[PDB]
Amino acid sequence: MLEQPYLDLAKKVLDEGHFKPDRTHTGTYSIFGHQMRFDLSKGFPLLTTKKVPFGLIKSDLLWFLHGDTNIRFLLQHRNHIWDEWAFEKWVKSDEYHGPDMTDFGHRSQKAPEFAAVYHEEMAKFDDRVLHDDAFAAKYGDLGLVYGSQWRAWHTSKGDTIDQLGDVIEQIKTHPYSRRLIVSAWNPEDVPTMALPPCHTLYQFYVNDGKLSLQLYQRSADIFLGVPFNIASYALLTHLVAHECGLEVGEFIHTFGDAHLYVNHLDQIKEQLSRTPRPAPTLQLNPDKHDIFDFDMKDIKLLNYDPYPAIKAPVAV
Amino acid sequence: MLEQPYLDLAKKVLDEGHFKPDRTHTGTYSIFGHQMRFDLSKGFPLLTTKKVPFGLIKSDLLWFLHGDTNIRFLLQHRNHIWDEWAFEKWVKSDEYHGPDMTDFGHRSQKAPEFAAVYHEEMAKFDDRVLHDDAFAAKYGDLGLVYGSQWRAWHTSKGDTIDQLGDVIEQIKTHPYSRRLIVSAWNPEDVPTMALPPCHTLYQFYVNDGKLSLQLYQRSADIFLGVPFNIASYALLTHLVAHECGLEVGEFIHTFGDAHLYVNHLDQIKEQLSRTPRPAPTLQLNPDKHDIFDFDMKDIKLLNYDPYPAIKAPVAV
Ligand SMILES: O=c1ccn([C@H]2C[C@H](O)[C@@H](COP(=O)(O)O)O2)c(=O)[nH]1
Ligand SMILES: O=c1ccn([C@H]2C[C@H](O)[C@@H](COP(=O)(O)O)O2)c(=O)[nH]1
Repeated sequence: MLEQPYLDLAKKVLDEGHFKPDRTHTGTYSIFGHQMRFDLSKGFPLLTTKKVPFGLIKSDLLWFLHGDTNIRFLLQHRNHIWDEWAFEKWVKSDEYHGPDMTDFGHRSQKAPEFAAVYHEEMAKFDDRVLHDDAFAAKYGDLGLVYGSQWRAWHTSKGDTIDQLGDVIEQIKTHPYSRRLIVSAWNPEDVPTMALPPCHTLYQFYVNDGKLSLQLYQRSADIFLGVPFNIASYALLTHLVAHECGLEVGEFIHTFGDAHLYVNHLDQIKEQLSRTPRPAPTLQLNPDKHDIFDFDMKDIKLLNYDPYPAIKAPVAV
Repeated sequence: MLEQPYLDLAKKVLDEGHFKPDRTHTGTYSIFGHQMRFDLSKGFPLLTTKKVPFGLIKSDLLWFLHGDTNIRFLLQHRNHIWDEWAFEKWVKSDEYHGPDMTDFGHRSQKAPEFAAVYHEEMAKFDDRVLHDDAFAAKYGDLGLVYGSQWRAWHTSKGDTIDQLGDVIEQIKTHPYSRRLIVSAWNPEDVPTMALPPCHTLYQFYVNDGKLSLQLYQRSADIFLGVPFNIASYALLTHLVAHECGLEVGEFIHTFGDAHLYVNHLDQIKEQLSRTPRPAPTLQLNPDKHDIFDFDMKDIKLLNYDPYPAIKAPVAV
């Protein structure tokens, strides 16, 4: 069924993860080196065994495809994956005139009063952001995130390159290139960096009329992180093909450190008792074409029937 | 036996390679997406079924480890993998005052007189290079190759970063980082580039006392190219560990386009009738330690017993 390589990747960490400690002094059961693949013409690998919400992956990926490094598009779009790292800057910079909040994040889902106050100090931030444009401009621009990694690779000769888009022209004009790669690792910057990016690299390959893509993820959270990343790069692979008049083929997902967090071995075991239901389909509306012009109405999903959702402490 | 994942990767392309055309209008039987691994503590995966020469991998890798972009070290070292791309520049630039040579490469192993003349026009180049230092400086410096990709990532703020070395300090000081990655893809430059590099990215990971490394190769030649690349990154993995007082673990080799060239399906079939003999061992001399200080005497191999060598037309 399309998501069996996933439960199968979860199994195996449990069963041969050696403990790795990590940045956030929680635990990881870990493996290194895993590649798995999904045939995107049999369905769409949004998991059926654990609800994952696709409106959230859609606003999210699309932000990247527009060049955008600003959370306004996101809040407008009811999205907040990204919320907390702009907040982070705010809550320091001279204007944070208010209260506790510095740290939030932990003292939040393990205490004190921080649950409430803080969620409000965030919201207020988010409401100033969604209108006070001078603010939005200086505290909601995350600067270096996938959208400008992909479309404005700051050169060394004062300019911006549009890797992804550049790459999409090589697909049209010579689709058999062994080198369609978009990178999102900049060695100048990962020192000064907040989360240096996961999906380090990707490559497309066309053959027999089908596009395929391979992702390399330097670090992966089997419970919380991977459910959603498999869907960002499958949607990207559907997206790039419908623009080049290409028929879809498969997504391959490689992983350096793949790991399960210690506070997740119960919750994982819960989905593991489940049975895959048939995977949904996608419909990507035919008329429109500059992929940079897709907008959330243009990507619709059919027949998604998942098992109810599971909860996790974020561990970090 | 240690190299069975290799014959096994060769098999499978033959048997499910769909034809891909390529830059050099020869053919490829191709697959996309393959990951394979080698446990570096059972032996050293220098193939036993096809002689591969390790003095050539040694001078070669070591050049990279010194920062070096100059062929002098190589010619001194009897190496010439690299020869022909500096030649390439020579044979144009105003001073090429002499003859035919422009193209060489094809009219060479398929005609005319080009076999001889040209091999001499190369040598002469190589003898001017190995003494006339002003020349060596301007026609034997390849500029952007692994040695400066890894140790002088030209920043955008006029300077040089030493990725590899930088990364080797994070191994000592926090060996459990999910992010020890050295990249060798620069989006500014792959436009203006000769062979944009293959081994796009690599990552280390230590755990239980062992270092491991994963390579991502955007493009791979199963007959001619991979035999030697598996040995560059295994030697690197032995090299980085003996410097951090680390015990070795395994090498993983991922591949975007893995392919077999059409002029290679006989020669491949030849090794395929063979049987692996026990894989050799390495000895990396104990006293010395700045890995940047290893020199070819310091890395010795034990008991290498291979099947005689096989010939290939280079196809490109
Ligand atoms: O898109 C994402 C973002 C983060 N993570 C996970 C990976 C690690 O578990 C953690 C990042 O920690 P480092 O890998 O940066 O050390 O968050 C993912 O799985 N996918
Ligand atoms: O270290 C190397 C260098 C080159 N190649 C092969 C890969 C391709 O067959 C060809 C390069 O062609 P492109 O991938 O650049 O198109 O040479 C390798 O296998 N390993």
